[PDB]
Amino acid sequence: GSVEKLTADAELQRLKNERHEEAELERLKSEAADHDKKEAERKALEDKLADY
Amino acid sequence: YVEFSEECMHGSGENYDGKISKTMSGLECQAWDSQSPHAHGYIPSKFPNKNLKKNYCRNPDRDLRPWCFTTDPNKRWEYCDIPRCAA
Repeated sequence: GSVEKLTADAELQRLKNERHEEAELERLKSEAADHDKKEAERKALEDKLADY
Repeated sequence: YVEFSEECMHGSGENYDGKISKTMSGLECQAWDSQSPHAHGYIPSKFPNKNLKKNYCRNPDRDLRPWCFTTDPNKRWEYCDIPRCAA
């Protein structure tokens, strides 16, 4: 926690899941500003595209 | 790194420790041990073997490529593109 790095791997793994839920939440965050862009025609398909 | 530099990296940047504190988009990287408005769960006290120092861009989770937090209210964090080995 502060002086020990015990169980770091597990905490790190969970942090990865945290970043995933956060970064992907940011997508929705942006979509909150303008829903037209988000759900209607092009922007979603473009912005997202393909990563994996 | 500079205008004229063809340095060779290992491949995934996972084992790379450069003095890069900026993103490709001009955005300044947030300091690791500094508690910025952008909360971070990656405490260096739990990762002393990851060389979490200053505000350099590194790969602490062994991700596809290195990444760092940003001191910009619109971008919590971003990935860093570093030359990969083709040989």
